[PDB]
Amino acid sequence: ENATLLRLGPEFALKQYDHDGNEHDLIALSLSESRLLIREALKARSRARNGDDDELAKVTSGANGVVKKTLDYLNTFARFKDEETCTAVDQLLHLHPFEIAQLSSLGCEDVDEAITLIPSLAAKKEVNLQRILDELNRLEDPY
Amino acid sequence: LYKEILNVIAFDGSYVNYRHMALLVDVMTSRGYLMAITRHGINRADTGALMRCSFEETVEILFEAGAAAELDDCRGVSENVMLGQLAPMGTGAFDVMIDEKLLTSLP
Amino acid sequence: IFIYQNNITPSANKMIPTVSPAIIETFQESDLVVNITHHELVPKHIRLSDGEKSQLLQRYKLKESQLPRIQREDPVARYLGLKRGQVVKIIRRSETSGRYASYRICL
Amino acid sequence: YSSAPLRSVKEVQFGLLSPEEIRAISVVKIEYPEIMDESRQRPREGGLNDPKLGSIDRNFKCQTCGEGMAECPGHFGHMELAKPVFHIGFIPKIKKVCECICMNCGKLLLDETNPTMAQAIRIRDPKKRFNAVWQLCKTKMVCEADAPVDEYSEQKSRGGCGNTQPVVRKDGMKLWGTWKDAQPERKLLTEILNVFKHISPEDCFRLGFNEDYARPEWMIITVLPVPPPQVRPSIAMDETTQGQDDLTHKLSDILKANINVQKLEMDGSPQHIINEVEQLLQFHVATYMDNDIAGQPQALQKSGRPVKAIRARLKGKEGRLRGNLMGKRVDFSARTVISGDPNLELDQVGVPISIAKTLSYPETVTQYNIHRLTEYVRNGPNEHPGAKYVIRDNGDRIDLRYHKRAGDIVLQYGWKVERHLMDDDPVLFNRQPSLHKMSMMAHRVKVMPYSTFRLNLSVTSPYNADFDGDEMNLHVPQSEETRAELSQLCAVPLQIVSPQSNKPVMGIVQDTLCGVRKMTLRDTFIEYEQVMNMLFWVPSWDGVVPQ
Amino acid sequence: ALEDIMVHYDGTTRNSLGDIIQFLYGEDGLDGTQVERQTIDTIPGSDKAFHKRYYVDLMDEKNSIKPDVIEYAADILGDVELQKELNSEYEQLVSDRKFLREFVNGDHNWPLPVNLRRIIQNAQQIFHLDRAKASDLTIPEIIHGVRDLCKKLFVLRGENELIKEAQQNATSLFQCLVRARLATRRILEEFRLNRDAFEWVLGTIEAQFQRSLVHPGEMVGVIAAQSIGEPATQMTLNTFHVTLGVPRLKEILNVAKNIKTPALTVYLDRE
Amino acid sequence: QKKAMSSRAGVSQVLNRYTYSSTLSHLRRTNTPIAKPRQLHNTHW
Amino acid sequence: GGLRFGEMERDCMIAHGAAGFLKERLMEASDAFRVHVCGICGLMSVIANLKKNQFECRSCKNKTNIYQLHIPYAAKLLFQELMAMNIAPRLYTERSGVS
Amino acid sequence: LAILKEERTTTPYLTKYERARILGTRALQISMNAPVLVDIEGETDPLQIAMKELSQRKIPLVIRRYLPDGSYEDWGCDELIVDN
Amino acid sequence: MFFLKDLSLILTLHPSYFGPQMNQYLREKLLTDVEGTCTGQFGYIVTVLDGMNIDVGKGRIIPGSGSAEFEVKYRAVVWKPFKGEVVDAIVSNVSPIGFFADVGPLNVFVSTRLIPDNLVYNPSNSPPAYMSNDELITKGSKVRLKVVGTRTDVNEIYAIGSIKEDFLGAI
Ligand SMILES: [Zn+2]
Ligand SMILES: [Zn+2]
Ligand SMILES: [Zn+2]
Repeated sequence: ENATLLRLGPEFALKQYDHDGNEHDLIALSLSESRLLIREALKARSRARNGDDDELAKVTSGANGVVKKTLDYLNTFARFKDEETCTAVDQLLHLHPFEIAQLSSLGCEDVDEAITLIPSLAAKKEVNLQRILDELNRLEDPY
Repeated sequence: LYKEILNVIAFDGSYVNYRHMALLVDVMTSRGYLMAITRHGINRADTGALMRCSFEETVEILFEAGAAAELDDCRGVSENVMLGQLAPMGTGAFDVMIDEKLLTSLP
Repeated sequence: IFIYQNNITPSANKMIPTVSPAIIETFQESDLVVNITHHELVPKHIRLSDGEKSQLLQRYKLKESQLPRIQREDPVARYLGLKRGQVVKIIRRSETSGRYASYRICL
Repeated sequence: YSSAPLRSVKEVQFGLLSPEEIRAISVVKIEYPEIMDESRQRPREGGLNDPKLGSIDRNFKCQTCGEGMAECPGHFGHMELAKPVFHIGFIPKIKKVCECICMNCGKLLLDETNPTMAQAIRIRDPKKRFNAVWQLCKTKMVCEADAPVDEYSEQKSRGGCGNTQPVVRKDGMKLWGTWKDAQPERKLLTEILNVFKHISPEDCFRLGFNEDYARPEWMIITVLPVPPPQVRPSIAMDETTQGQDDLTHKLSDILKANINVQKLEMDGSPQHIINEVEQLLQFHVATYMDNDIAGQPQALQKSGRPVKAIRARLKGKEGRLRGNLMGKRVDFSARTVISGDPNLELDQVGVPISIAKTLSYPETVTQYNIHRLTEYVRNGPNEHPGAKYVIRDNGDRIDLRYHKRAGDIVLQYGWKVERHLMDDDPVLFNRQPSLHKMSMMAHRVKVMPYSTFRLNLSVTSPYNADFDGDEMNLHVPQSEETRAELSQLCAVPLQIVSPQSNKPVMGIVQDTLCGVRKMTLRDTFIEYEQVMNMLFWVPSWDGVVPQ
Repeated sequence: ALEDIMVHYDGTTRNSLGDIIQFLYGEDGLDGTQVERQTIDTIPGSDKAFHKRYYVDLMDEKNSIKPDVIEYAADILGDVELQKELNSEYEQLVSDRKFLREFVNGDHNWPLPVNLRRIIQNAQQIFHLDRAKASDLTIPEIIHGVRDLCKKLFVLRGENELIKEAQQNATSLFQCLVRARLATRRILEEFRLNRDAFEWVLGTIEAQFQRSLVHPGEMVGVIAAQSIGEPATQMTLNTFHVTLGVPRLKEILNVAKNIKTPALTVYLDRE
Repeated sequence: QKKAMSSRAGVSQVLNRYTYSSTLSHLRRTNTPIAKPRQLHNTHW
Repeated sequence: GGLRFGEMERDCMIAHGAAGFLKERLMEASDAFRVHVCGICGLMSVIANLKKNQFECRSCKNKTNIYQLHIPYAAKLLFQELMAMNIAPRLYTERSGVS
Repeated sequence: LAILKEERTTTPYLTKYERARILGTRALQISMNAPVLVDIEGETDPLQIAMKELSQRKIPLVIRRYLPDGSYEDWGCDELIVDN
Repeated sequence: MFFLKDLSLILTLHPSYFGPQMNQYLREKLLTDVEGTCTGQFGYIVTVLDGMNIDVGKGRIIPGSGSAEFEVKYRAVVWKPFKGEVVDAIVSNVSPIGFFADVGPLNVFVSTRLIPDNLVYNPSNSPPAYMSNDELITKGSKVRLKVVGTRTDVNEIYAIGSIKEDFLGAI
């Protein structure tokens, strides 16, 4: 059976193969960080195509209801904003790919909370992860 | 083996060129021992299943093939004939592709 | 390399892999009176270092299994004390080019 | 047109249908034993044959996904047997299998502990693995529930019930064994399925199996896959006349042997008169797949007819595999009587008018040959330089011998026309037994009168033919590339030198040979009058009379 | 039993499993069609008569090239540095000569691609050469050119060594035939070939050769399959017109463990 | 008849009528149920 | 009727390397047929109603991954037979066993 | 995968089977009303025109010769010398 | 949760469209067949990165016709739900039997039998809600649910899920 016991399909192991025939670590893609990769390609696309999101859809979108939604939702829930603020997290975090992303895209305050919504760790990462866990909510940018 | 087949041909005056006998001889020898050209030989190796299936024990050959769940490449001449696709045989032992790069030098 | 005259006991030989890494072989007397390599049809063979081997394989893009085999209990294989994994270069006469270079790995 | 992507098979995976799956896939429960008659009313009862499956007669039925007969593959149904049966062809392995696994428990008879097994157990090869194994496990017959560990024989568990495992032997269609204290003779029931089901998943893998594609257990059928019409077709004498297949009998016979069986398992069941009726079902199922076995009982159909078992329909030459698949009858082909012509280029082949007026060739319309085509089209299919079918882009065909617009029609670039073979057309000519590379060669077509293939003399010995009645088969190419392939690899000139003996395979035969000798002799002299008519006869003559 | 056997783009003979049955079809990579029975001169005759044919000594009145062949016979006569290169060649040929007798039968007739015997008979009249006026070739022209030739008789092409060895190897026999017909003594005393002729023959041999090579694709197994059975299909169980003929061949192909007539030939000892 | 084909086929055919000497031959024909039988023995004289 | 193209006739052509032409015999000039395989359980289940697009293939419940192929109808039957004998011929358009 | 234009090993000549299929394809291309780039000097059979188009090495096509291992070698119809 | 898998696709092209600037057409055609698709195998396909410079490589010519077969090898941004997986979206509708949620281009439903008992649907209240001894969830409100099962369909993947444990639900 397929469960959140981290026994995902055979198509997503930590060691996938590059189109050029190489080995590459999986690709965790937390919110906000996703909103950029998309926006960046959607921009450099709409750049040579001529040589703020409901419009940009019915042009670079299949004409693809899905994008509007995938653009709204991803902007009313993104937990970050700057390509640096996300870099820091990566310059830090680099645990198995899925976590390093979920932790970033899912709100969390207490360890008691994270350890509750991710009941699989406990001995699968030393306690001083707790430090980090604080250090996360501690760099959990203000409003 | 070569010497012996030749001596069966040459005693009738007929001449055949080495490469041929050699090829046969080699296939019989190569697989480790003496695989005879019979149901108890070549037709019993790690070859494809559709291939071997086209000679003598046709059905039984399949039973103990689905039994151990064999996987067939479909690189063998037979398979393709049974399927109806062009087999990697001369004319089809390669691909013909339009190179877009030069297809710009082509206008 | 023990040279049993007629035969060793089944209780006996069951202690050969009991002294690893080292390995031991057994050869009957009446089978070593005449060296088989010296024979006309028997071509001169030669071993190949895991460098010359990992080269041969690379130089022709071969996958080991794709290589002509030879039985482990083969008279010459024994004679040269081959092992499951070793290669052997064969150099024989050819009435078409003069000399051909074949290789047989020992399974 | 179907939106779905077109692809080619790059791999074939074999395994066995798991009953739960066969059930699943089945779209018909097939419970009833009749033919059709909805109680005399003619149709096809939802019970047997056509309970939604495919159809004949251009009648949409096919699980409603219509398409009718051609486009419409057969449609499978099933049938829940009342009790497990032995698969006629697996009885060999199944027995050697039991010798290796314990009953009443269901676990291996040799763990990692024993050395000689490890090696074998590491042999990665589904077949050579299963070979070495049985030669071992065939001796020990006690599923020890307690055994001395790999330490001191003092203390002693794994699988249990150390029941002695029997020595099985083959007697007709039944496997029997003895259990020992003191033996036990018993006729082993179809217990086996259960034991297999129990076999550990990780044990399957120890042997040459795969928990996903083929588990040992699926070798016994629970729900029987019932094949559709196209498999076992009926052959009606137009419509309102019977005509039923061999199998379309032994199915109801099986059905009946199932029905009756069940109707003995819900009524006064004489426990030792039931086995006599199970073996019967076992038999009809033996029959169905194979009906040329050891325990004779040919099972003949009313008349003496043997009853083709599926595997019969396959037997080499004529039978499906080697008869219809490895070689099949094809269209665009012809055959007649041969006669040689000493005035036809080596690579030519005189073809009888009649034939040229029958075989066509799809040649696309192009502004270079339109002019020539426009002549050929008007002539109609009964005049030699004509055609017999025009096909517009819109996949439909106009029959050139009736259509009111015969002489009208103005073509359109891109359309294709099927023309009659013409002079200098490559075609595949052959003579069987085809045991040569040269037994098939491309020749130039030369239309001539009279009902016979006119071939050159010198090309007699390659095929090794004569004119004492011999017939020859001719095949006709169809693509634009096919032609090139025929002239670039099968052309007669390329064949002049046979690779087997690095020498030719066509010389000067009979009359021509015999005479050239005479004609050569010093005594042979020719005067101007004839010396003129001879140079003229040479097409290649340089046009210079030698001194 | 041979269906799936076919030459591959590198020139290896394998099957539907990739198992290499032969590294170079026929052990030379030549297509039987382009092959004819040639006679390797070098091999037969005595070392004496051999020498009296190919041996050259520019430092001797009787064993030197007559000045009716070259146009610089006297201004070349005596050069010590050239007579050494003339040894290199002749020293090779002897390595050859002794290596070919190392075919103990002596039969000098064998099937070999590129008919050198004819190609020269063709040269004969394309440039019309007179058995009178001397040729015009430096001793270097010829020898170096035939060395440069061997270099271009490429079968395998590889950059590395292992390949380049195979190259020289599965060719050799041919090269000797080439030399056999391109020895200084013959090319000048028999058929006064000019600079032009030489430059033509080479260019043709090279071209010809490359065509005489097997084409990758060739369903060799199916080929050999017939090629063998055909001259068997044409026989009578009758051994007219020890266990022999048809049944024996069968017996063999079956790899029979007990033939009717076993027999075995043993040769005496040296003395 | 029945489910009993375990008989022998060949016996009784469709008398030839291509030519007179054809028909004749056919009646005067003998069969022989199945490398040694096929031989032409002496006794056949 | 039509003339048989038996084994021996096949063979020869293969020696000639007439790959395509042979492929064109056995298909275009005889059998031929368009079958729809399933991308998951490599079978001929698919209920392809060529109109409402509906494809499906219950038991493995798919309607999305399906492929089209060109094979001799003669062969299709061979398989149905094989199926009807409980053996499972999986057809994959992608290699899975690797090496 | 790949294989650089360098270290290419196969024959520099076009095998009859290569040639045979090339002439094939391009022939039907023309019969699909494609465009020809020479002077049909009274020629009329596509395959001839292509045979000419060949003898003049002006057929835009590339042959990717595959090796038993899985790698390949690209060569153009322009490259491959067409003596014959 | 989002990934960037290096996938690929094959597309056949009729010979008509065989001009000099094809790569351009191929690229743009890829997007029209991919961007906006949805497969249960790979999930919801949303975006193809670095469009402009897609790599096409040579395509092969089908023997029968003239058409070319192209194996376009790209890379894209996807999002697919797994069981046990945790994310949060906006409630879209809401009745007595539960509420439907909208995660991006998806819609997950929570059954009244898979929520915490103590939260009953409020009757005539504006805007329509569910009442707890203290909490209240309605449209606008953000909820964090757990996806029990996922059902793959045509060109849309729907699913089901629950909020019955603790520390789960609205936020
Ligand atoms: Zn249908
Ligand atoms: Zn037990
Ligand atoms: Zn399915």
